[PDB]
Amino acid sequence: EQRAIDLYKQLKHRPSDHSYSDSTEMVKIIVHTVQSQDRVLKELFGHLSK
Amino acid sequence: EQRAIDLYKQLKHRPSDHSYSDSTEMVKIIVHTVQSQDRVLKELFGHLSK
Ligand SMILES: O=S(=O)(O)O[C@@H]1[C@@H](O)[C@H](OS(=O)(=O)O)[C@@H](CO[C@H]2O[C@H](CO[C@H]3O[C@H](CO)[C@@H](O)[C@H](OS(=O)(=O)O)[C@H]3OS(=O)(=O)O)[C@@H](O)[C@H](O)[C@H]2O)O[C@@H]1O
Ligand SMILES: O=S(=O)(O)O[C@@H]1[C@@H](O)[C@H](OS(=O)(=O)O)[C@@H](CO[C@H]2O[C@H](CO[C@H]3O[C@H](CO)[C@@H](O)[C@H](OS(=O)(=O)O)[C@H]3OS(=O)(=O)O)[C@@H](O)[C@H](O)[C@H]2O)O[C@@H]1O
Repeated sequence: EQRAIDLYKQLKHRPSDHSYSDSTEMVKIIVHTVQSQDRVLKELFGHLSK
Repeated sequence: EQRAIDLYKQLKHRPSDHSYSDSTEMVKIIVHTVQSQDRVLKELFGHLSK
């Protein structure tokens, strides 16, 4: 979470804007959160089944 | 050549734009290429005359 925040932070506070073209970096935080989600997600249900 | 490329590269990929005012740096690569050109240019013709 904090990661994504840092990116959105470096999106406005970055040396000016209205021209910055990029987005590949965000992909990082994006993919990771997904993997982590589904992992502990169904995992939580497991420790709940008991 | 690679030099100039690096400058044009730091012209778009640089931290945003739509205001960045500068051009003195490019002068560098510009002048150098000219000198080198005319030097080996007529130089090539010399090694060709033979
Ligand atoms: O430096 S780059 O940006 O070019 O590449 C990054 C890597 O350097 C970085 O590895 S490291 O330097 O942190 O050691 C990784 C990891 O970043 C964080 O996010 C991953 C997310 O990984 C999830 O998805 C991958 C898919 O291949 C799985 O292999 C992970 O499983 S495992 O390896 O953790 O067992 C999976 O993790 S998850 O199940 O918890 O979601 C985290 O795993 C890392 O711990 C984080 O540091 O990011 C770029 O690739
Ligand atoms: O010494 S500092 O770091 O403080 O400042 C450097 C300057 O001294 C340097 O100027 S200079 O010493 O090279 O003349 C500049 C520019 O260097 C870059 O270009 C040279 C190649 O020089 C070419 O352009 C100069 C321009 O005056 C010509 O005089 C050269 O022709 S000649 O005098 O050799 O006959 C010309 O050489 S060339 O025909 O072979 O192209 C490169 O060697 C450097 O690597 C470049 O940085 O850089 C600092 O400001």
